Amino acid sequence: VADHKGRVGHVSQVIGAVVDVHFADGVPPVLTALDVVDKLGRDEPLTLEIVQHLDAHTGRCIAMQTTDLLKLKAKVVSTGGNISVPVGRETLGRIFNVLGDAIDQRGPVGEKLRMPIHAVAPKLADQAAEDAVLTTGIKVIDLILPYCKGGKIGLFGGAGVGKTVIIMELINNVAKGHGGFSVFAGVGERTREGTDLYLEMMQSKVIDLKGESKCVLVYGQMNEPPGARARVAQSALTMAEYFRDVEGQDVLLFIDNIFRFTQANSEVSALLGRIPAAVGYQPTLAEDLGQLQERITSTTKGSITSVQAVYVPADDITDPAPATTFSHLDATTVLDRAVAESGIYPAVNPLECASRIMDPDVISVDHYNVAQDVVQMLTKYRELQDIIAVLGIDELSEEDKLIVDRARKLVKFLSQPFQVAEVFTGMTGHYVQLDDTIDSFSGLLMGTYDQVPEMAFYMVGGINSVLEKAKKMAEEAAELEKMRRAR
Amino acid sequence: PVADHKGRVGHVSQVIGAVVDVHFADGVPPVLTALDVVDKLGRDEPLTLEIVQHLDAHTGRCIAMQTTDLLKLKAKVVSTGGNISVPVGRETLGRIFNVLGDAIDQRGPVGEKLRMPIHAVAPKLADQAAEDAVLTTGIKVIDLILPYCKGGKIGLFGGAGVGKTVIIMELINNVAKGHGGFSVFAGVGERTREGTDLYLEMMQSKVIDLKGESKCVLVYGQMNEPPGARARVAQSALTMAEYFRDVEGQDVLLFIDNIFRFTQANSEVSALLGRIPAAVGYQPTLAEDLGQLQERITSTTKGSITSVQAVYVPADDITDPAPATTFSHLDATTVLDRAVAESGIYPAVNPLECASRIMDPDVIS
Amino acid sequence: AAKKYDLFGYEVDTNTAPWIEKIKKCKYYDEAGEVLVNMNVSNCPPDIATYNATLQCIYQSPSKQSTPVDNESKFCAMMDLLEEMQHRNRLKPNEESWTWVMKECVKSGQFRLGYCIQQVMETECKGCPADLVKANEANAQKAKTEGKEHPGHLSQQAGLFDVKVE
Amino acid sequence: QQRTSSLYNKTRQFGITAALIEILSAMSSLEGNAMKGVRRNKFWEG
Amino acid sequence: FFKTTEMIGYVHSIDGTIATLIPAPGNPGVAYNTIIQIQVSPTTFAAGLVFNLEKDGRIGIILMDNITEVQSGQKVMATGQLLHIPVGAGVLGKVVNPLGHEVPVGTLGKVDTGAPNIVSRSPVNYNLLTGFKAVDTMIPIGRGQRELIVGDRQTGKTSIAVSTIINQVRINQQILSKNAVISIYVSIGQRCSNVARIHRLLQSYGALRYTTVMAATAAEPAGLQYLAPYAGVTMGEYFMNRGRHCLCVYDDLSKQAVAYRQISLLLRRPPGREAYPGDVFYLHSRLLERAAMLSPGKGGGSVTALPIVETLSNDVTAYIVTNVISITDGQIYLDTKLFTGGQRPAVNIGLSVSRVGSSAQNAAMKGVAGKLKGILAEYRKLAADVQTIPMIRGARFVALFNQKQPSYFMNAIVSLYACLNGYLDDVKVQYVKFYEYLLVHRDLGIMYGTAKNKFFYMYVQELNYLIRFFTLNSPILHGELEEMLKQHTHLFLQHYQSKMNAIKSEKDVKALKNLLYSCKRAV
Amino acid sequence: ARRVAEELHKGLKELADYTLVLKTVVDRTIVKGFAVELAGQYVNKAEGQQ
Ligand SMILES: Nc1ncnc2c1ncn2[C@@H]1O[C@H](COP(=O)(O)OP(=O)(O)OP(=O)(O)O)[C@@H](O)[C@H]1O
Ligand SMILES: Nc1ncnc2c1ncn2[C@@H]1O[C@H](COP(=O)(O)OP(=O)(O)OP(=O)(O)O)[C@@H](O)[C@H]1O
Ligand SMILES: Nc1ncnc2c1ncn2[C@@H]1O[C@H](COP(=O)(O)OP(=O)(O)O)[C@@H](O)[C@H]1O
Ligand SMILES: [Mg+2]
Ligand SMILES: [Mg+2]
Ligand SMILES: [Mg+2]
Repeated sequence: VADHKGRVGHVSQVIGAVVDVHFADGVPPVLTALDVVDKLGRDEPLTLEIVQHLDAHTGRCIAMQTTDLLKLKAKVVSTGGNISVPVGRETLGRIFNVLGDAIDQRGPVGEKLRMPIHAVAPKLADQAAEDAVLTTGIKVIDLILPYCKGGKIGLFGGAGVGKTVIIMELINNVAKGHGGFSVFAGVGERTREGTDLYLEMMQSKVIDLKGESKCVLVYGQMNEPPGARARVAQSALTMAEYFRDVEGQDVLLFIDNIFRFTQANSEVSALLGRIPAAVGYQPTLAEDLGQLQERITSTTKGSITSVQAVYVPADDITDPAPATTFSHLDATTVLDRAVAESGIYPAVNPLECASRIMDPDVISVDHYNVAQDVVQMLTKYRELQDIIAVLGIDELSEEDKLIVDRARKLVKFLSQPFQVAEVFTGMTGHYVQLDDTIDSFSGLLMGTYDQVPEMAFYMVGGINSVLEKAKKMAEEAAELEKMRRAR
Repeated sequence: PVADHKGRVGHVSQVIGAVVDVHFADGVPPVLTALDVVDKLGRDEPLTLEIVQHLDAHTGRCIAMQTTDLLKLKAKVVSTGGNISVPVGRETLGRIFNVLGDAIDQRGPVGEKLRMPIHAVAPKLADQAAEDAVLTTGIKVIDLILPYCKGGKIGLFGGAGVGKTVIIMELINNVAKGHGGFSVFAGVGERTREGTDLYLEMMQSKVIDLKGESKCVLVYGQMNEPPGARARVAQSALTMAEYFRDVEGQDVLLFIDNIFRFTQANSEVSALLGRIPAAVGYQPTLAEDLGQLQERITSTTKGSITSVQAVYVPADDITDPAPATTFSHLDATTVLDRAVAESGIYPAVNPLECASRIMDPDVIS
Repeated sequence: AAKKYDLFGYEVDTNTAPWIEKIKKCKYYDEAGEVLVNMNVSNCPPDIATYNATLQCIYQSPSKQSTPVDNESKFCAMMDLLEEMQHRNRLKPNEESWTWVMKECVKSGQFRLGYCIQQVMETECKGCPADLVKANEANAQKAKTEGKEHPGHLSQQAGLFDVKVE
Repeated sequence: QQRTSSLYNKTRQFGITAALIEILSAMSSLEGNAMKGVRRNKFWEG
Repeated sequence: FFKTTEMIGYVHSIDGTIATLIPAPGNPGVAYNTIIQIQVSPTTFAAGLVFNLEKDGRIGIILMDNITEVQSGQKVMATGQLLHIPVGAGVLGKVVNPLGHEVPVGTLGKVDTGAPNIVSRSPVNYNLLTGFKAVDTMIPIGRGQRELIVGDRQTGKTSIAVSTIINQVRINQQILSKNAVISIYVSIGQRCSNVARIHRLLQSYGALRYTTVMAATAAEPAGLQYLAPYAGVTMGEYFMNRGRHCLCVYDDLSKQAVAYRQISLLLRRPPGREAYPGDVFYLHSRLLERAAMLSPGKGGGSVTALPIVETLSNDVTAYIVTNVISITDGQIYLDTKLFTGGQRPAVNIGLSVSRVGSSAQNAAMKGVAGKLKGILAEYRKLAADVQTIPMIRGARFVALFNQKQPSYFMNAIVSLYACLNGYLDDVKVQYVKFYEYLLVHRDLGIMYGTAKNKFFYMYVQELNYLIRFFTLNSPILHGELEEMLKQHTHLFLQHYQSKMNAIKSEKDVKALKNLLYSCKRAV
Repeated sequence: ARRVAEELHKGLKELADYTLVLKTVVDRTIVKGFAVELAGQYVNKAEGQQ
């Protein structure tokens, strides 16, 4: 029973997306892929993945396509191994699905090798220490929660706070000039968003159809059944692993949304005979996510910079899924709806974000000191805000109001117009250098810009843009005064 | 015609609470069929069952309208040849009935011309009315903020001891007595004394002329009744109103108190039927049961039915599935709040949470 | 001549001659839109010539459909068609397209729309066909003689409490 | 403070109950849908 | 030469609106998610849908019609095909069930199709005018978009969608049928009476010619309520795949989930959160993914979705509400407090969002919306934290957002432009609606003989398309637009506001109050 | 019924070698006519109550 290739079985049960298969010669190994060879008048092929063994002959499986027109006793043939996906530079500039089949209608892809989507994660000895700052061109991220090359980044947020926009901005700022390759994995998200990304990448020449592309797309979206959404992330991750190990390149891995991987497995968990855990997730929530996350790491051979978007259902960060993902990250960016409602974008709550490289040994001492001072001032400003509501701004002391006035400028100065949100904002984006951000905030903390109007810091880039906006504000105010004077 | 299953013989196979399984050798009768237990069993009253499910080609699950005490296995049961039918017509006016349609007023026989089944299909789209008008109740809050619509559906959501019953009596006094059409009072899971007080009140007002023509019919299945009866008394009372609306083209008032007990009763049996409970513990078919019942309570092109239903909010939780599902089935919603009553304000209507459909300038001034 | 490509890089059919002939054989101008629909489905995007032919059919057609359609207006249809061409297809209307619009305005007696189209041709295009400008002015002065310069109910004097707010 | 504390202590009690009922209704379903098959044993040997 | 069906077994058990089947030994067997016919009589059949295929051979069936006629022991025939329903222009103006059966009033499309591929779509760039200034400016909707309508009971969720359907009647009559917007209104678990009232309302405005209704009333079994959205969108996919645009309204998905929960629990499916089945997200997900904007290569057609969702006590933390919000491209949140506060439609702009953005707005509306957005943002903050210009115009914009019927694009855009450029600064907030009514339905310049404009007048309804082409801030239309507004403002202030501010009599005061309230419900 | 059964048997290629047998069943749902079922192929030539 070593080689199960071509082994035959019969469908015994069909309930939703879960199918039971009976093999007379013994059920193949778990995670094995099966094809429904029987002609059932279907418009699409049917493939199954074994997840459990009910006995020595019966095996429970999840289908990757809809189980419509599926009858009992239908013939099934093993593929001799797990689900395999193409790898190599020949996949660049292409769009794939969970099964590794191109869906761009751009002709056959020349694949020299295929790899299984299920692989063992790197061991402890295969861990590389890479502490280098990653410049995303964003004031808030570069200052409070700087990102690390070869590390893991999470964008925790609700619905409509700006998780997808930030990813687009990161791609525009980090991927266009990236030396290595990039892999984007759409998981249980809107299909139109993937289309917009594909068009933008082609325009930015990341995907050069006539020339050489430097990115791959793997899409398993909402319309797809839960089986596909539970394996698309593995497929893309397998492609990145190949680029990391075989090609020895530094690769980017964007994932949106990683929560859908957990959600899909919960949907099928009920039909697999597993008792639900708290809230209603599957009991294997922590282990399944852990196996996937550990594969997303930088080893001694290559480096993977991973950016994952996490959906916090109903803005409840105490939910098991968002919480379980916090320990598997090197930098967490927590978005808050209240911040967005105040007109601040990106709606980052710096008091809840964290970074591993926020240590003087890794980053410059000035950078570390400035960030801590900003955090302390914001924390103090929030306590004062409680006083300002009860007593009023008048009652505050001279020192307190100076903190209030400076802190408010910090809050508005953290906002930044992105180059990808021009339609949303109606203004051109800005790319702020790391040094400019540090210097601008350092001067603000010590009061070098106490006389500048507060609104001059709203939706601008570096300090230079602040001064220009202040000058423009002064000019228009003078014109209004002149108009009033004539009246 | 005569049913092909009348007189069919079955034997009791399983008894659990008010749920009884019956095995018929020749085949289980149709669902909703009525069966009578023939064995004496030393009972003080007869035992009647209504089929609700089919376990197999021969076995059928049923709910008992009376207590299942002294009920043994293998007991003999006989089909009645049809669903539970109740009397209809002017013969029922001035009388008190139960779920089975038997008069409980200890007066002469009803002598009805005919009977009609409790279970019936609802009016279709083409048989719906398009008349909107204001029913003046004499109450300031209702007539101003949430005016009621003639021939429409009205609900009074409230907790325990908030004033639901009082408002109903006020509406009865201010409308039913001075009403040209007929009236039907459906007591469902409510105090038995209230029915007695209502009966005395209707006799004193001479809405029930024991020796003359009456304008009111009473149908009562109260708290003491088992869940089976409390889940069908509303159907029987509604059936009488349907006959007056259609067979006579007469305007009808339908005062139901309380409709929540109907859903509660179906929940109790559903637990015994072996169904997986929905949220809170209600039956999964909560919405469907209300939909079938409420859609029958409507005004057609033949006649009009103005329905006023009291809704009980358990634990003062207005988000409970039972009252929550009932909002969509009501033209007018009257929400009562306990805190308002504790402030000495009666009625305790919370106008902000109340609504009406005729709050349209095209209808009201 | 030169292959065109779509948004995603796939090629589009450019031989749009047969469709123009079909458009030029319609009776009611609503049928012309059906031809445009078929062209798009067949991945044969209309060119400037196709839109001009559609405008010609609108001007020369008796009505929108065999049966009358309430509040139907040839001018509205053509303007919407131009809006689709310029905005959702990125094609600049030429002189021919605007001339058809001006002819419809003159034919329909709408002398106020003609003034606006006249300026449009004088702004984007090079002037207006002086034949049509004079025709529009003749229609306008006929209204002045007959008094149909503005709807009459507008000229009626009103007051704060003399206006019926439906 | 005494009115919002009660609603907070009343909410946690309801939250715990709803969850455990919900878990224990998905355990009953799994058990009910499942059944023991024909018992293949030497019944005569007894 | 016989009409031989495919018998697959008998009916074993019946539990309400669902059933179970036992297959006869040695029979072909039935396929998953297929339709079957239960022979209630030698000539009458009841429709059922396959839902489960168990190891024992038993089959779970969701009944759809003639439930009362179903009894244990009856025969079952297998059609062997999925659900197909009639589709075409011949169904418009009619009321139908999810099965396609027409409901009397007083081509076959598959219901289980897949959504368009990633490369089969195009960016949303064509607007869909709801007719409400608040939505059209701050919450743009584009064809091929999914825009949730979430709110509490009795907040206008149904009215706004119906008005959106009606607002297309006038447009469709003028422009070619190519760009006409068809409507599929799906009623789920609603009262039969409400459907009839909606049918009459659409008929009065003549929207039935471009609209069809798919009704699954409360009295109907859960199976029909479960399939109605899929059947409704299928009718709308006929036009999408043929270069035409459609608008599907679902009223409402909240009651669909209840039906799906009822079906799953009765058929022995393990419950999940709030007793809903585990795969409840996937239900709506595949429903709303079928609404797209097809690429030029496939025709350019589209389907626009306006699913409606009900909350309890303005709680958007519920299960299904959250799932739908995470699917749609934007949400319109109707707030109860605003509704009772006189703001109608009670659109909460802060909680509402459209992820498509200005791309779904006409070139004319882009400039007005962009500037309007900044003013309101400042207006919200100023009051939250002095007659500044943002605060003066912000209040008037809010007053202009009160409506009862959809507004023609020309009337709405012009009024917004006037309030934007300060033309209403001298006008009191209470009188803004009266000012708008005179501007639209009257012409002060002609009344007082001071109108020198050549073409630009509010009674020339054909100017809407010229505005939509050139923009208001263009030399062709800008010069006359300002002149008309200047004359209208001067005449209005002089002849009306002066008298209005001079009213003290109780009779006159009461008369004015009725006028202004009526003006709210007129324009 | 026998003639119909034979015709159905002829149409079925799988049952070419099988021997035809007829088994009568009483159905109370049909008042007139008959129906024939063979290997899943069902032919109805019956009527019920009107
Ligand atoms: N309109 C009213 N005016 C004065 N007191 C009232 C009024 N309505 C109710 N009450 C008081 O509230 C008590 C309870 O009223 P009621 O019998 O209507 O309760 P209910 O809503 O039917 O509750 P339940 O039937 O569950 O006990 C009355 O006995 C009376 O003391
Ligand atoms: N823009 C509006 N201005 C004034 N009244 C309105 C407006 N829109 C709706 N209404 C009125 O508000 C009430 C509720 O409207 P609607 O029927 O749309 O609510 P809904 O969201 O469908 O609630 P439900 O379906 O749960 O009853 C009706 O009386 C309707 O006429
Ligand atoms: N940088 C930004 N500037 C302005 N608005 C933004 C920005 N980022 C996000 N938004 C708002 O959020 C919407 C996009 O939400 P999205 O990025 O998809 O969030 P998510 O995926 O977390 O729901 C935009 O339409 C806009 O309303
Ligand atoms: Mg997103
Ligand atoms: Mg009471
Ligand atoms: Mg509604």
